[PDB]
Amino acid sequence: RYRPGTVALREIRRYQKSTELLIRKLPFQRLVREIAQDFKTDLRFQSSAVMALQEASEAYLVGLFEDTNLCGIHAKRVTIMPKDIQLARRIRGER
Amino acid sequence: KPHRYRPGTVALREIRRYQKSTELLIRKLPFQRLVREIAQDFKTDLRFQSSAVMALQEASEAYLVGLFEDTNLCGIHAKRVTIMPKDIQLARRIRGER
Amino acid sequence: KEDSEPLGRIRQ
Amino acid sequence: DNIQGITKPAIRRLARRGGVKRISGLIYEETRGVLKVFLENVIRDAVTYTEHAKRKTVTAMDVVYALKRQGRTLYGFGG
Amino acid sequence: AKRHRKVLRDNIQGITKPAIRRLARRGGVKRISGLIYEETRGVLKVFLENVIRDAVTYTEHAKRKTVTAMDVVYALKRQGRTLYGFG
Amino acid sequence: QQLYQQMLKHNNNKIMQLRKICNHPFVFDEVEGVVNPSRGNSDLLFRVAGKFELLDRVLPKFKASGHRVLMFFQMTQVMDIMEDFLRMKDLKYMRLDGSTKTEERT
Amino acid sequence: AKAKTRSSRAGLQFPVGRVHRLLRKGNYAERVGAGAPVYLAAVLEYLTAEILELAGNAARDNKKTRIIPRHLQLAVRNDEELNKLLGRVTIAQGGVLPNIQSVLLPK
Amino acid sequence: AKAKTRSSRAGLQFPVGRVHRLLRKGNYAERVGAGAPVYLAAVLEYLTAEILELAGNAARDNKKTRIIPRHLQLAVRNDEELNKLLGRVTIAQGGVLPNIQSVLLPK
Amino acid sequence: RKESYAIYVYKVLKQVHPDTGISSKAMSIMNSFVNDVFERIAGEASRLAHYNKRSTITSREIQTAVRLLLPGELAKHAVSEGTKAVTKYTSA
Amino acid sequence: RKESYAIYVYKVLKQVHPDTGISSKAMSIMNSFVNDVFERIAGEASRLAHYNKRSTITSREIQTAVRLLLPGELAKHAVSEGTKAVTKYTSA
DNA sequence: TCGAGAATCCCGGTGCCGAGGCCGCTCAATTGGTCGTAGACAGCTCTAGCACCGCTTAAACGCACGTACGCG
DNA sequence: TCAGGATGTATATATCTGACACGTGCCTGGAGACTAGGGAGTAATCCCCTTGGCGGTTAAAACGCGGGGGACAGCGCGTACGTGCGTTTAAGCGGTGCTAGAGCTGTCTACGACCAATTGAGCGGCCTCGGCACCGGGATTCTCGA
Repeated sequence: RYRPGTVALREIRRYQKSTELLIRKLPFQRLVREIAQDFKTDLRFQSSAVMALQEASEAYLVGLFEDTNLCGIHAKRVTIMPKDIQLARRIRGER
Repeated sequence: KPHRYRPGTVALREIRRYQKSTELLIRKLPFQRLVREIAQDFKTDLRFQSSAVMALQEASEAYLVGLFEDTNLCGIHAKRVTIMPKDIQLARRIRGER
Repeated sequence: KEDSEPLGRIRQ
Repeated sequence: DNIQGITKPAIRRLARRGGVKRISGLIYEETRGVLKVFLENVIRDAVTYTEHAKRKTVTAMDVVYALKRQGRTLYGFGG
Repeated sequence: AKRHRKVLRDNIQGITKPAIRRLARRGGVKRISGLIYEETRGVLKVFLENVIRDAVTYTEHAKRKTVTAMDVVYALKRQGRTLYGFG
Repeated sequence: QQLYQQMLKHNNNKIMQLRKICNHPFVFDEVEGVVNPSRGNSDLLFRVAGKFELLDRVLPKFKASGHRVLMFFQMTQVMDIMEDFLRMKDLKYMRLDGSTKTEERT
Repeated sequence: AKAKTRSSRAGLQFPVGRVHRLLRKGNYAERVGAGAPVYLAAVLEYLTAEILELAGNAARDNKKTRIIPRHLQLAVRNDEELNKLLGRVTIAQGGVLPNIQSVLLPK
Repeated sequence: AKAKTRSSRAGLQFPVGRVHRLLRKGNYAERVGAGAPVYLAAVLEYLTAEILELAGNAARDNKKTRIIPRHLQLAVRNDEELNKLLGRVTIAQGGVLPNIQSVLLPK
Repeated sequence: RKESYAIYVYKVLKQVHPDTGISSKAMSIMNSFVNDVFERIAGEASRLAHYNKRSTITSREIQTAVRLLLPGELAKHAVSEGTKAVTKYTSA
Repeated sequence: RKESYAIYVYKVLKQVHPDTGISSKAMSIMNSFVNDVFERIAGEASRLAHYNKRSTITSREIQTAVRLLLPGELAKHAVSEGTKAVTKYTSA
């Protein structure tokens, strides 16, 4: 076994090093279509349209986590909490 | 002994007072000198309309007040009521100003 | 004139 | 529920790329909420462009335009 | 002093400790650490440098020497800080 | 001579600064520091400004002659340097201007 | 040859004719459809009405009879939806809304 | 009637002629000055070249002989001014810069 | 001459709160407000038409631009209002 | 047919790192990069013409637009390069 | 738990100067014709997008345990 | 603090492919030559607004100074999170099969630019008065203590 956090750091290195998408594509697609249903039915998507949505979405969330992390460590904690996400959004003005 | 309010009572009064009112908080002539000096570093012998300066100050104070709002929030997040440079720096870093 | 060497800087 | 289609480990991975070391369990649900909102905004704009053009297929360009509208210019998908 | 005034301090020092305090009060700050005052001045200086630089660039472009309110407005508008009330 | 020539060429200072240095170089604080870093009551205070060597030609014999003198100025160091000139030469004097209050005016 | 303004034809208070000219002066497109400035002027009026309505209400609440910058600020910031619209706008002399965090208040 | 392109006249690698047309087709103004598209094309080239240089450097660091999106990301994110220029830009397949906070790292 | 919307804003005010007046400072704010909105809508309509390779801005583009500019119900009402106004206009 | 800057980007690459090639994804990114910059500069130049009540975009407007777009040294060098290009262009 | 000094709110008189209205003046918005052409529309094509399933397998999940960091 | 070991990472070697570099034919979009006209440059006036300094008051900034309240370091508790293992399940990747809609081309016309003739809507100038600022004063509450 490893001391908790050792592997976490390995994973951080691993994911920052690589560049592929992190969210399962088909689950993502279904999410998109579901949301789209509320604006207009019978819509289609180019496969590249979904790809654009996914990658932009992941880029967004990664950036969010970066800022969230900063808030957590501002409070001298290493565990991020919902209130750190909320803070980050509030500071950015996304609220 | 003479009357003294518990520290923070006055602070809250000031907060209410300044949020209620709308006038400028920075002395105008000091503000102008600051502006003029900065301007000299881009081009000398510039003139300013007096309203140009006012535009700068309205924006400047709006900016700093907004900054303090966010700064305050950060301090609160960290369980403090005293704002610190760390909170200012964080706020700007989160906003993406640095 | 004399000390033009430092005066050459103050003029800046 | 498709929002739950974004799994716990998927979120963890995102957080790892973001440099997050330790993650509270509450984060996973909170993150889903945030993403949902993000997509609703982008998709709404993209759909609007599609409707405007009288088409039925949302194109990549419509997505790109939506992102440009929101100040999140995306390179590589044309535009 | 009497013999020589020696009163040249700095233009950034024109933003006084209480001036900053007042801004913070409007912001809603209850208590302010002593290092804030210096940090605030630094931030403001930067803010003005960016706005002024844009404003004078517009002025230079127009071949004028007087920076107008509209030039300031355009500078602010450029940076995503639209200011109402100055035309 | 050099301040005039240099500022003449450097460039409302074309009227004002040239007046200031004609009045006395050290009214500009930085040149005071450059010419005399100690900022003390040195003889350079006279050497750098023709108008006061004239006063060295006048105020000594003038006082010796039993006479009194009034004189009018531009503000700031233009007057404050006189206080120094007068103290260097032990020429007792008074000084009155807009910054003084009605009590001592009287 | 009785003249009648385009705004009166539309039933609007904004100068449809002026709007039309502005669209052509700003080079927004090669051509401007006849109904484009009509539609637009109506929207401009609508939004104008929304702010003034709220601003007037603010004046009433402050026992004033004229709208001042402060009222405009209060009107916009209280109305969340308008607040979103003008989220990046600074209003000269508007000030800020009264707001003290509960954490800062005494027991 | 010897022909010579404006790009070759200016000594640029970008299609000055195309740029000129784009300025006119995009309705940026009523008239487009003869020296406009030339000046602009030069700028476009300048910026393009600087990024490609840095991207190539990134490729060399990774022992690659072909620029991929990751390299472009590394190039832009590392250079201060390019980072500012493209501060609001998401580059597809770029990823993020290697960066672990020292507070998370072991002592 | 320096045209503005002061008179139109003024008229609108009198149709909403007939007794309420408005300071000249507030008026200049409202003036710049109108200009801001005008630009935003026109700007979006401009590039919107451009996106479809069209050279003419019509009420369709203005409408869409409104939907792409104003938030929530505000947009819904603006669209409703614009639609109505045009309807009447073309009738008259 | 659909035009792009692919071949121009490519030539530039060859002029900087002769040996280095470029993936199609990287190329599409560079293509959208060029379009982005083009638009930002052109957009600013456009409103500069409007701000001065003019109607012609010349190298002066573009130069200013560059100064109002690029940060620090990028601006300094871009302006320098633009100047040289025009200079040579009109000289010969 | 009731008093004491200080901040605040309300009322009334003053008064003044910026908003509201009137009026002459012009130039920009109408009206009325022309005229080239951008867009509407019909029609035809054909391909990409959607729906479903078969099959493999790598990830997701559930459980359980230690312990480290959150928190008081 | 140090050696062993398990895991993981890294590194040389085939090998294999599909994605990039490159050659070729076409065609339309860019260059050349030429003409008009109006936008921009440029000179001359003028006058309003900016700037530099001083005079004089006074609210405010600075400064010292006591002292209490918050920041923060330490320390214990316990619970929520990481880590690992076995099990499930749903994603990824290959098929079929249908057709809706994107896209292209050809008409054809309502419709917006263009131009001139006309006039009142809006704008600058200039009265005019009450809405709101401002002070005098007295009731009222708001934050301390014995």
